[PDB]
Amino acid sequence: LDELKKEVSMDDHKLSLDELHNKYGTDLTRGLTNARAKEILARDGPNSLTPPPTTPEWIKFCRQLFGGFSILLWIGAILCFLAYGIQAATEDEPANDNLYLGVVLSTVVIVTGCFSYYQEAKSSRIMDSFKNMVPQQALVIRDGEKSTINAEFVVAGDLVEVKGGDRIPADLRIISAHGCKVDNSSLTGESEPQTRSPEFSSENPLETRNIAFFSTNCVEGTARGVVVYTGDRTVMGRIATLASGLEVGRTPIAIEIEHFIHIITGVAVFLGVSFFILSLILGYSWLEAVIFLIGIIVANVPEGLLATVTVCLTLTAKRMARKNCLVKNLEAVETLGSTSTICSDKTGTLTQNRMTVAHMWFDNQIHEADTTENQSGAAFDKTSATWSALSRIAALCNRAVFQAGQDNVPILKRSVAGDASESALLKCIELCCGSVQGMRDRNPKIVEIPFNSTNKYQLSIHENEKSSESRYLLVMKGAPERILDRCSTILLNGAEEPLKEDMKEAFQNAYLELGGLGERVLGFCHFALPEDKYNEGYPFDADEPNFPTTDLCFVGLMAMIDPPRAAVPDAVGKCRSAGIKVIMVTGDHPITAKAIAKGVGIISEGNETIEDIAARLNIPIGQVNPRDAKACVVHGSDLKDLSTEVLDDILHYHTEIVFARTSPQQKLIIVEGCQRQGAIVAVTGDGVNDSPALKKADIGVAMGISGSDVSKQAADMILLDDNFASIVTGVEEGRLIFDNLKKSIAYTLTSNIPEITPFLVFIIGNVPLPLGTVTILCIDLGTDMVPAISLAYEQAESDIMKRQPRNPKTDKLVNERLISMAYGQIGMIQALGGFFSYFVILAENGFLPMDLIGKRVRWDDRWISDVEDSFGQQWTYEQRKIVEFTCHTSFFISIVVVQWADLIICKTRRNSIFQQGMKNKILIFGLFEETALAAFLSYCPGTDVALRMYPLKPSWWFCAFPYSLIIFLYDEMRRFIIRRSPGGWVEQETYY
Amino acid sequence: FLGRTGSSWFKIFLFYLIFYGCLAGIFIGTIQVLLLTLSDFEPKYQDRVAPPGLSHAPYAIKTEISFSISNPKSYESFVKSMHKLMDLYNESSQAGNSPFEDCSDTPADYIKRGDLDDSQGQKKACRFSRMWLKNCGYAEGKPCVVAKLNRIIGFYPKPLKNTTDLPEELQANYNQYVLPLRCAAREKIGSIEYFGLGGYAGFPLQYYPYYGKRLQKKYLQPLLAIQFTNLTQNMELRIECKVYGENIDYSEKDRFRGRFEVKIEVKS
Amino acid sequence: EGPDNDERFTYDYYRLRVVGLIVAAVLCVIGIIILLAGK
Ligand SMILES: *[C@@H]1O[C@H](CO)[C@@H](O[C@@H]2O[C@H](CO)[C@@H](O)[C@H](O)[C@H]2NC(C)=O)[C@H](O)[C@H]1NC(C)=O
Ligand SMILES: CC(C)CCC[C@@H](C)[C@H]1CC[C@H]2[C@@H]3CC=C4C[C@@H](O)CC[C@]4(C)[C@H]3CC[C@]12C
Ligand SMILES: *[C@@H]1O[C@H](CO)[C@@H](O)[C@H](O)[C@H]1NC(C)=O
Ligand SMILES: [K+]
Ligand SMILES: [K+]
Ligand SMILES: [Mg+2]
Ligand SMILES: [Tl+]
Repeated sequence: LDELKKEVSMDDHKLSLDELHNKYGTDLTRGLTNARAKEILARDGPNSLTPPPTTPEWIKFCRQLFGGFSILLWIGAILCFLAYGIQAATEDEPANDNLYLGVVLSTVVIVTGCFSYYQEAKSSRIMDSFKNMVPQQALVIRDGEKSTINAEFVVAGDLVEVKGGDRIPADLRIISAHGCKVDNSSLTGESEPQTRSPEFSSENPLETRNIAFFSTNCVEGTARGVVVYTGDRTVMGRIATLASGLEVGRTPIAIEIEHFIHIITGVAVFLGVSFFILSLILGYSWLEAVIFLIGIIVANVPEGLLATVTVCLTLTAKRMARKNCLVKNLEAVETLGSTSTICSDKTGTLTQNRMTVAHMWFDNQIHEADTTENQSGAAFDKTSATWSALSRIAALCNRAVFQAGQDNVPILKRSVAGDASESALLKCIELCCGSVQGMRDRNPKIVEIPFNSTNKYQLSIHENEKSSESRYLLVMKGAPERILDRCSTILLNGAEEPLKEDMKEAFQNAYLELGGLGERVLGFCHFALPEDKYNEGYPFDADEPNFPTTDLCFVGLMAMIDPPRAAVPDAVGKCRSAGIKVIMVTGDHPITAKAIAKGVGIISEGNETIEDIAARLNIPIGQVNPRDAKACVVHGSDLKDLSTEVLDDILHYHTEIVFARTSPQQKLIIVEGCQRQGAIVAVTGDGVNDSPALKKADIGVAMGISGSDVSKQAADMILLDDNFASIVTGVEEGRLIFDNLKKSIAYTLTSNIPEITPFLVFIIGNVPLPLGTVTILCIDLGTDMVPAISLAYEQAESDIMKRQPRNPKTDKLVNERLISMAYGQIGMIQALGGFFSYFVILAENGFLPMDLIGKRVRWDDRWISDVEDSFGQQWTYEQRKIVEFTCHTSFFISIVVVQWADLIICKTRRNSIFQQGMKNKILIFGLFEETALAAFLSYCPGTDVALRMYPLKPSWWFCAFPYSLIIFLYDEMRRFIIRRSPGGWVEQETYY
Repeated sequence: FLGRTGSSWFKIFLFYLIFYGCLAGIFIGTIQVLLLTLSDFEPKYQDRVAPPGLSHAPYAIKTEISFSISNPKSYESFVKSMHKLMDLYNESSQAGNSPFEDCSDTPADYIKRGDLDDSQGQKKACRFSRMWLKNCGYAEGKPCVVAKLNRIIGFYPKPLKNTTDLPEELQANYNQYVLPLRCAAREKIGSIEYFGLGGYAGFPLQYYPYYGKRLQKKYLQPLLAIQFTNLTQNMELRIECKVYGENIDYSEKDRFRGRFEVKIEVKS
Repeated sequence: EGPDNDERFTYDYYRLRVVGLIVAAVLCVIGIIILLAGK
């Protein structure tokens, strides 16, 4: 469906003005007829974007109500009402058991539904942001007259007019223009104004001057044009549809959840029906056969687990909110940890998005300035008298000014009225020479010649601030070579000197080096005009050369670039140390893209492209073995004629990849290419041209300050302070939460065994029921909750940023090793500790373990109010039941006591508690509150009716203590083996 | 295979065999020590049997014994359990001076055979003739229910003293040696008739305290036969038999705590 | 005692409940103290 939109567009900028009118039945001068425009409206439809059909929240909520655990809990809830119905008909049961348990279980499903619904959130308003880029109104020429109309009423063929400050209402063929410049950052991510004129200037319509696009704005001048595309058919309207239309897809974390749901659901249905038939064979009435099944359901399903996961995710997202990293989708909290490839935009993401002075060439020396936002570098020069001469030209031969009321904000961050290069120079001098306004007050400008297309230079004449002179100084800047052809002397370390071929060659060298760094280079020179030849009232003519512009003194060079953000180089290296592949994907030109790649460490030192090898060896590129080149730089124009299989080969064959001059669909294609190889991919960006890629990414991260509204709609995560170091933190947090989820899951599952085994022995042994159904829910929904959550606050056991990204095909959240430990080893020890306390309670009340076998028949018989114990005493029905429920209560408390040790062992997968310590305060809180809850549930009056919880005698609490301790020792010995031999036996069997 | 290789499948079996073996051996060990802390003659706790329960022979479907006089197999169900109990009180079961003793044919005081020790043989229990149960196949019309006080080791059932007012106000009040049992329903549409030891409507105190199964096997607890020769027919009659005493109490939950709940209906 | 051994069939479940609830409360307070050592 969207495969059409993933392709490069076709256009009609090649046609003549006249020819273009024939195609759209239009007038170049009079414009369309009121009737013809209305006709075309009904024909083509409105100049608007329609949002894609969404899935209502209704269906979204209910889709969770049927996912493995909820299905089993539904079967339980209904099976409760089943047994209740069968009762209400047969023998009038005045009880509330099956009825209430059926109500409780149905509530558990609904509430669990809210948790998973909260986790599976999708806040997407892509198409809405795009719609915000179409103006409310447009100016059209109809019947030879200009009028404002609803922009939706704009059709292909009419004559539109735009001017500085307004949004392009639709894709236009420029037919007339006067000084028109446009901001195409929507399509390129670059905000430098692009001229628009009627002349065709490139085969590529996205590069030609005679096309203006919807989603962009006119920055200055005026233009008229013929509408060629409207609504969904515009270049960026298609990007809108592509972006808004892209299928979301399941996250890595989501896939893991479903996976263990299958496992646990599997064992649940297995043991469920395996013992349902095992009971009927033993001659159990279907009346009972279902009651046992309900218990089996409740025992096997970890009722509180899915909600635990959600809370652990939420708590991890809260910590990241506190580092200026907003998470829109709870699952995106983990994806960053599983990320193996980052596709990053350059401008406004890796870079500050601001022309900044990078180097200066004066005194036959290359000086480097500090490009960082917060200025974390050092000085370059202050002493040289040459510097002050260059500094003066940079301030004086400059027409840029700071906007009013910025004195509060830092120099480099403040808004400037002017072109990017003049702003850069302004901020450079203001920083290291103080107020520039002061320099422009001490040296009043009397005449100037602003930068001309033809002159290729800008000159200014000022009254020298010096009192002993107060004469006229000439300054000029422009193209380095043009400035050179106008110089005779060079200000070396203070004093001038003739411009010999020697210094002239050093100039060329300096010029070539700076240009090689991808930096824009300017020349600077001045000339102190002779006093006798220029009186204090001498008039200077700016129109006609009234003053010399030759034999001037060359002062120096200055170079500039849109520099990396301070934290970016280091963040890139850190991603790469964690084994994450970092690719650059930018709408910017290749020379600039490549230079920043080396600056931030995308391309490491020494690595070459095929083009680099060819130039170094002075040989044809076809003569170069492409396998000798680990780095590559792909232009979008070449990308366009490559198949995906060939794109896949590029991705496979290079470690250091730069995709430059890419369109928005091309970014999507590169992302998909990476994913196709089985990689989890993150995208980082800030422009509307990142929207499709951000949507398709497993996780999209947008910049918060510099980011466009669209990009932040398309993302899963926002960096609110533009701190790229947050990606590094995000991946670290993502890995940590993945491990801690394992700990929390194992902990929760472990207590399933002591809830399952009592029901089994109840059938096979014919003893009184050791633990009840209600009692199970008091564990999974009550006591285990806070402890399970607390594992989310566990510190790393080792340097997680030192390991490679997990293999999502092999490294699962829940594997066989977890089940073996939780179900086969620790849970089994917990089961016994439960049974022990059960036998203790009964034996101390007169029913010794031996006489318990095959007694349930008489025990449950409501009409036998005289059962004989081991000592020959006789018990009524309600009397023995009180002891039985007291058994449920102590078995319950036994679970809590054995979960103490389990909580401590689940703390660490490898390390010892004596190494990791007990610095998790939430965990300790869990221990205290868990025990408080259990005690309250046993001793609070009335709980014997609502939950069948009975007061325990002090000695009862200590039954499971020896089992709780064996767990601690056992797991500590086991992990001691793991560490002592990384070999594999204990490791490959039990290492979560 | 599914998971691993044969070598791995073996090792995982050798482990869980030794592992579960140890766990079973430990579990058994903790059961040993538990038993080691307990007496053979007396349970550690008795507060959960404390107030004695009162149970009868007619096995009630739901605290009810409804049947038809004009039908044979209508009551043959209740006669099965009635027989089961009384069959134990046979004279052939009580033979010789061992381990039985002839005790007062009239309600007497308690009898202490020492302590709960094995320092003596089987503590000798008082004989009880089912022949003390006058009038009661059993009552084919108007049932002859048999009451019973639940056995509790070392329990001395103490009758109420005639200090103040009483339900069966002072009638045949053998204050010193009889634990009374008065059945009731207002709703007085019956005819209560009690049979027992010495002809009294109670339990003779000479059968106490019970020394337990280990120290007193073949021991016989006193019975109290109750006959309802009611002149009514074809209606559910809620009859409650209540025992009175210092150590006797009741509960709204446990409807068998020192009392009966019988729903007789001679639907004939 | 002899016939006056009523205490054998008695248990102070009332005190046990009072003590049990005291303990539960104090464990609840202690937990808050440790948690609130930083929030
Ligand atoms: C306990 O006493 C009952 C009294 O009914 C015995 O029942 C006797 O059963 C036999 C054989 O079935 C009959 O011939 C008699 O008529 C019954 N009564 C009597 C008085 O002998 C019963 O057998 C006795 N049980 C034991 C174990 O001795
Ligand atoms: C109540 C009692 C009788 C039930 C005992 C169940 C035992 C036999 C179960 C419980 C957990 C189980 C193990 C759980 C995990 C694994 C790892 C997997 O890669 C192979 C199977 C294996 C090794 C299972 C074998 C059987 C097992 C040990
Ligand atoms: C009980 O049986 C005796 C004979 O043993 C008889 O005289 C008497 O009438 C019976 N009593 C009743 C109330 O039927
Ligand atoms: K995404
Ligand atoms: K559980
Ligand atoms: Mg950008
Ligand atoms: Tl469970």
